[PDB]
Amino acid sequence: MSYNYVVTAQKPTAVNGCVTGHFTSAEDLNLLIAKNTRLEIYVVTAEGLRPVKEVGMYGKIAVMELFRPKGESKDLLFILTAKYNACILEYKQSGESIDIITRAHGNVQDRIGRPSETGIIGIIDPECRMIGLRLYDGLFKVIPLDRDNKELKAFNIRLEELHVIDVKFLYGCQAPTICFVYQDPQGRHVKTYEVSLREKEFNKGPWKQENVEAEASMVIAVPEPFGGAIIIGQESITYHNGDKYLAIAPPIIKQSTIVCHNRVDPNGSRYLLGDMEGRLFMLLLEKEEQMDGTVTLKDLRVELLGETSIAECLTYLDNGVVFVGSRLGDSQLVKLNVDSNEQGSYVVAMETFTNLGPIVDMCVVDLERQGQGQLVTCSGAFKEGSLRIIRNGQKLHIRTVPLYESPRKICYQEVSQCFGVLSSRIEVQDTSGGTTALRPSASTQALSSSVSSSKLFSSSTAPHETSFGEEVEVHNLLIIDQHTFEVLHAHQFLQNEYALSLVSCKLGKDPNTYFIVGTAMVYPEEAEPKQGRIVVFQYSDGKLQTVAEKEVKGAVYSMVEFNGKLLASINSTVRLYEWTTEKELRTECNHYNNIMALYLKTKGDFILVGDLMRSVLLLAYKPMEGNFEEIARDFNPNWMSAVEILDDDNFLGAENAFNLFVCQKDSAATTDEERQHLQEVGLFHLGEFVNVFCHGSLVMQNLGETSTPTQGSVLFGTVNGMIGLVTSLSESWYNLLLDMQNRLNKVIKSVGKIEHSFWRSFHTERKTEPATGFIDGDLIESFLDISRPKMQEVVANLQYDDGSGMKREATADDLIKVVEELTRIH
Amino acid sequence: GQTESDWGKRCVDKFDIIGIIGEGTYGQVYKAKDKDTGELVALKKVRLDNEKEGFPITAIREIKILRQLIHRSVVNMKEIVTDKQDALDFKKDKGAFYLVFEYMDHDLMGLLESGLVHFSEDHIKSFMKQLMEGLEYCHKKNFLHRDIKCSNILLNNSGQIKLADFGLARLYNSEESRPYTNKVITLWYRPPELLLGEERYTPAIDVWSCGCILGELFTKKPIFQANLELAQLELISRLCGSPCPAVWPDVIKLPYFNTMKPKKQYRRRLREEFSFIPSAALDLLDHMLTLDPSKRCTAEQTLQSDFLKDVELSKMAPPDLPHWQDCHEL
Amino acid sequence: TKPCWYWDKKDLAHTPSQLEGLDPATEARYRREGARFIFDVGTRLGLHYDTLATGIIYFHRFYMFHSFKQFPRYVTGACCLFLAGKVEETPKKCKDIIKTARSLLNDVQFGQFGDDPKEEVMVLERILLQTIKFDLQVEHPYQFLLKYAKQLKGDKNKIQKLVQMAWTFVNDSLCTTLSLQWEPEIIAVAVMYLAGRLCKFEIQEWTSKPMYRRWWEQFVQDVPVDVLEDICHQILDLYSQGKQQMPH
Ligand SMILES: Cn1cc(-n2cnc3c(NCc4nc5cc(Cl)c(Cl)cc5[nH]4)nc(N4CCOCC4)nc32)cn1
Repeated sequence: MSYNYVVTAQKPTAVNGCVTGHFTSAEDLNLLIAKNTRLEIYVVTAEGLRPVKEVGMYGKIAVMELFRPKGESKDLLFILTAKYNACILEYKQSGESIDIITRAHGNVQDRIGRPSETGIIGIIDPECRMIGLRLYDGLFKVIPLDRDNKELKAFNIRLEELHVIDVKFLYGCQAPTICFVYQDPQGRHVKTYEVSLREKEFNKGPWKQENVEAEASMVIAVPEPFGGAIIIGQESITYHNGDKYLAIAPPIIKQSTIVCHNRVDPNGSRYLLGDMEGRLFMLLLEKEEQMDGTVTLKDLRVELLGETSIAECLTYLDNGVVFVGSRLGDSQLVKLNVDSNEQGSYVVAMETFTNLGPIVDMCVVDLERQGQGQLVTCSGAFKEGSLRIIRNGQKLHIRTVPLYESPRKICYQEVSQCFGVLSSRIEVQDTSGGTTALRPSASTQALSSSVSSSKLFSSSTAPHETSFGEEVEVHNLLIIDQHTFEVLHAHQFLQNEYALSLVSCKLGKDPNTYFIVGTAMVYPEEAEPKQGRIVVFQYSDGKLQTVAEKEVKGAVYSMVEFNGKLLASINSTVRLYEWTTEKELRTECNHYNNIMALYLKTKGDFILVGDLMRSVLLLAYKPMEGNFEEIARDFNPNWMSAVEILDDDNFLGAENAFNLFVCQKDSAATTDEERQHLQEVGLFHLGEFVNVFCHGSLVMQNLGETSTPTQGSVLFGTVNGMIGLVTSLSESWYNLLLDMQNRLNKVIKSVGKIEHSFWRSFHTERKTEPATGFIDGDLIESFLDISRPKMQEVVANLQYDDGSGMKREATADDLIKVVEELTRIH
Repeated sequence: GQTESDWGKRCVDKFDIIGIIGEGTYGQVYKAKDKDTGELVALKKVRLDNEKEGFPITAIREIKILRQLIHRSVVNMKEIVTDKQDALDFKKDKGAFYLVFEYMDHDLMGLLESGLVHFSEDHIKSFMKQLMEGLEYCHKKNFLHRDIKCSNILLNNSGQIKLADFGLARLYNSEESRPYTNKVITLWYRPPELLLGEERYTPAIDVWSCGCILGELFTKKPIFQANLELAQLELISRLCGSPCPAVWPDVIKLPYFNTMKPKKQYRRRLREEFSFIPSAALDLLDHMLTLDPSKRCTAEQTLQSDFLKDVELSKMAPPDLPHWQDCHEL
Repeated sequence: TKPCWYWDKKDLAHTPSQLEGLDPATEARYRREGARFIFDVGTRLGLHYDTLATGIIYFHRFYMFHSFKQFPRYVTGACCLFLAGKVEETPKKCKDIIKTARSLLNDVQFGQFGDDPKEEVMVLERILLQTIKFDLQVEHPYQFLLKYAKQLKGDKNKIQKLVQMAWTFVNDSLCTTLSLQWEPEIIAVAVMYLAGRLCKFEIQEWTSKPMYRRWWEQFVQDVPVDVLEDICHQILDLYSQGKQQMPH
């Protein structure tokens, strides 16, 4: 059995949702920001936001909406997690004691159901009569908001339309009415149904169905003054209400896809829109009131306000301020001015909230040689792409290096006092036949520049057809100084060539330190790329030199240095190259029993292979024979996202279902098959999508050695910006912290009454397993925050049986000191 | 036609072992390539070292049943090879034998468990028709594949389906009843008659397992998931109805009927809880998941179903594999 | 695909036993001795008739590839019955078959089993499986004798006397190489042909084609009377040698 310990070093920074209401009190205007498993509560002021409370939930916050039923003084909060945990929460403050009360709780998971494509959707009736949930195809779950429904029981209404895009509760209807855009083989349409709590079924909807755009995205519930709904698409915006039909198709919104929406005026006259390129729009509803006292819609107008961060959620705060909640870049508070500045923009940034965004790759390097170490991450995407310099300093100090293009992989080369960064920028087919970038980025603003003149794939006589306006990815290798972080050089790869892997090392008897990039020729017709290159560069005297190229028949997803030899994975093949004295690559041995060899890690002569669906495989080079040989493989199928080697017998992996697991050799050599059976000895639902594992630690080391109860340090970055640390424990320390967790779970009150053991349970759509071999360090480190009566209640009767002795009883203060030592690993 | 008939005389030296691919019925399956032909083959067998009964009888059953069955939807046993045997010293020979099967591209379990593959309605039609054509062939020969699981369902990238492990397969006879092991199918795919202790069961045990697979392709989640036999019967009762003498006259005949009673006498909600499934398949699912094995449909009747009757084996629809979503979604 | 398990009568003069100095009369005796040894032992064990013949078919085929001088007859026959039990789903422990063999064999004959009777048999299982090329499924004239008699309609007592008499001839044909010469369908027709001549029954009258005097052709196609007379001549040679008379 194996024993490990995982702590969060940086909490999730990406904003997954944001809402405005009156949750804390009936008077205050609150802005509830939702990050992964984290809920931040702010109070809107004239200068900005004032934080008041932040709580953690044992689940990924999927739905978050504020509502106020009849008879409540202030708004209540509804939250549905990714694991279908539903709850209703209330804010209660008695002076300085701020507590969140769980009014209702329950699990709304159905035994049978196909999860929908567009994800979990949560809407609440305007009269707060029911909560609408779209969890499965062909099923609409209704939670009636009755005073007696504290268990949040719900029923399912059969839905004829299986593929739904978005749904909202309509305003101004006699009966509760839903409006949804669905997709059938005849395109996309919008339809309406009336929900009946009494009959528990659908009746015919108010207004008829209309054939809408094939790329209809979002539904906007227009309030009572206008009524009806607005459908946002890629090229057209349409308003549907009864017989009234309006459709505007401005040419500006065709350039970029609209992703978010928010209401500014409660009367419904103005709406906010945002696209993937960060532009902020204003949807204006002109009013035509008829000499009958009624307010029909004259026309619809769209005006460009300015550029914001690529936002996941927009929310308008009063007095012209808007919170830009971003998942791909830094969140912002922006001011909307009535007058445009000298540049024509009505938007001015107030504050910038740092968001590590998607951490695709990262490397630990002691730049300042302080023995501490800094973490350099490839963070952000598109215009929000950047490099982040993180150091421990009690708060983390983060330096941001904007790139304005999407970073891919990073590697450090001390010989050149610089970093190697793979990056991609988006250009559009212009009228000249070539491409034109939307904005300048790091690849374009390099001091020196070069382009690959390779003729390896120049065998295609007929170049593929290009139409005007189609987006293309341009991949570059950036050479960035380690002190100034200035783009010293940018090498642009071939057309339709994607940069996938990057390594910096010496090879063979060659003393020169090289930058090596593994690429792939990506064409849209491809049923998996069948062309690629392994290119060797040498950065010397401010110029990047093409040393050699090796043609491969697939995608070079990952490369790694192996005993002075180059280990590269090409589609299903894992190949080992030798660096000859002629400065060229030579194949030694191959392994083929893979589907898509993605992630590779090495330690000595052993090799850990992370497959798309075969999980992890152990490979041995064996220097005598000169060929690979399978040692052991994990037979439980898993979709790998990142792999890592812990020690000579333990291996760490990450799944696409936000789950971490640890495999180990059976360590009992009876049958040769038991050895060949990698046994999954650790299971843990992390809740985050791990992209890169990295050995190292950011803590300041002033010669302190072995003073930690934990052994090893593995850092990882996630999509939501969360950075964590994994470490192994002894059996004595594991049982101590594990027995403590069970005591803390019975003591600590969870938000929404969510069981901690259910939250950390390994969870796919097909399997649900309890957590094993892992100590939730975030739960253990919470012991230093509970009140003193709760501390003694946890340490009461607690006897530790570490071995080589007898079960000594634990003191309350002895456990406080131990956790304080565990807080020093991060 | 005798060159390929000469068996047991070839050695395993002609096959280079790539590695182990999974755990089969009685032993683990390994992968190898023939030196002469260069073909990938599936290898797996047993050992002759346990002299209590010499050659295993469960292995002899899999050799006898598989050499009689030949079908496009059944894994064909290629040959049988042995370890290096000593000349003139056949008495000291402790060498084992190996069964040589045909190797397939993927396994249904690994594809679904990872969550990468997607099955359209036409893909499931291509899947189920091939599955029932082979099952009807083997049921016509009066054999029962007592271990229908996703790991024993193999598919090539062309779209062709084949059944694999027949080590747990025995012969069926309607006249002569032989008591068999009540627990024989994986708990998630076990028919209700085996949960209740039926020792002489019908070929309808495989139809129930494939019925749980049919619904599993539409929900992407196994239908009945329980760790205990009684808890499994409870989940079956909540969907297919509680075992009652009304829908199952011989349910009283089963021994564990009075022992293993569900909490309540639940009503059948199969059509309600599967409202998102097409009508052609939902009627098939209702018949395949019938409690009474005498009222449960046969393998041929599934091929004469509105869902599978008009399916063409020429339109072999392979499961959709993601392309660049494997590196980063869209 | 599947191996061929049938030779010609002329080929029996070149068996491995014949080429080592054994005369034709001795090998035929060794086959009859071994056949009843498999027959008598399995009968004591209460085995199904298909299991007995399956071991006898293994026995006959085995000594087409090996010599009686190199492999003891009774050790081989015990191994055939042991394997035939696992094939036909009528299994027996190796110790139980050895116990039955020692009871019915004298000290000299059981001496072939050596110091360890079980191991000398269990070892031979590897050589038996390789010799039979792992062709375990064996068909017997019993099922065809019944499948063809079921299609006969007439005097119930006359048809049943035909079946038992032909069934007796099938048990006796196991002592001969007929199992290797012809398919089981021809043997089942030949024993019907022999029992029909002895009982003076005109089987064509009980068939669906009462005037089709070659009644067997609707059962087994392409069978001349020369083959039936050859099989009948060989079966009655067993009775005439031992001087015993037809069952009748
Ligand atoms: C009894 N019998 C078996 C076969 N038979 C033939 N072909 C395969 C085959 N081929 C797909 C395949 N799945 C793989 C998974 C991995 Cl992790 C690896 Cl490394 C290689 C793989 N190849 N799989 C399997 N299974 C055995 C047990 O568990 C899972 C699948 N049985 C197979 C023939 N007779």
